[PDB]
Amino acid sequence: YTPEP
Amino acid sequence: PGTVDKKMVEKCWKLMDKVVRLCQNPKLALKNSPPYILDLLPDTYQHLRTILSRYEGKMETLGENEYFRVFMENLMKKTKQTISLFKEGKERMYEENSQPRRNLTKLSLIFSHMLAELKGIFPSGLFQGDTFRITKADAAEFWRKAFGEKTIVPWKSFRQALHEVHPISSGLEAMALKSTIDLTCNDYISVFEFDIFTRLFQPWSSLLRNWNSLAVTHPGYMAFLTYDEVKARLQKFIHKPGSYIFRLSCTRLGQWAIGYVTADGNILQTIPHNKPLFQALIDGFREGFYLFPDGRNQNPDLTG
Ligand SMILES: [Mg+2]
Repeated sequence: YTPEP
Repeated sequence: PGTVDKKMVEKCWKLMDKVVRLCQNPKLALKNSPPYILDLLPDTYQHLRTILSRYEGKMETLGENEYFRVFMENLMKKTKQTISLFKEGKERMYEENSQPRRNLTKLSLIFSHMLAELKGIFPSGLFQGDTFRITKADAAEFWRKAFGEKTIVPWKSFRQALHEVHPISSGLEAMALKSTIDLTCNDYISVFEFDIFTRLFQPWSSLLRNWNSLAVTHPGYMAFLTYDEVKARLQKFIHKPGSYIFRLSCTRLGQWAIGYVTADGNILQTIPHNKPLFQALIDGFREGFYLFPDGRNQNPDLTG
């Protein structure tokens, strides 16, 4: 999971 | 569900052992990523081993616990169902887009949800279901008023109690609701499953309106999908930036995971924090990231 765009 | 004794847990351990062996077949090309059945079954065995160790000399208390009887009944049914799936699917278990393989993936998710529930109710091997913390105050008040300190209730009892506060418009809607909330697929609703649903579809005041807008009529919602299935499903949209889908996080139960195709050729997944899913989807549309739900040209209007 990656930070929100 | 009958009384659970030490012999019954050993029978489930043998059945889980057969499932593990079936899932070690190199033809499956099983990826080591959650939900990973080769981790979940040994971890379930270890937690059951922990539970049994806390109830030495008081196995009569453990055997009478209603939640634990329902859990062990479901664990035996789910492992038997996985064994039968391999027996009937034969070579179709190894075709990555086949229905029997998809059934195995859904079962892997169910084993993950079951282990999460078991750890939420028996956090250190001892039953704590009566003091479980429902994370939204209004939802906690509903469960307390309707069911007191119970840990698990049959679907029928739950539907009736919910309908008195949040009317359910039809039998088909009730079946869609059941399919959403019953993560362990056992025809019961645990206080843990209720917490997850009410956190995902908050606020409580508009619970079923939220669930209808985010799941029942939204083409972006994906029930019982894994991280790897989301990446695979978005591949066909790699040249269509803004295509997106969303689903329950497997490893952070109660939180949402949104997968989307970026304008630079990547497929990313994110877990919104400190904002509800509807606002993440609205902001994502306005900022150009979440435009095409499941690759479709029309996006639902949630600003309403
Ligand atoms: Mg259930």
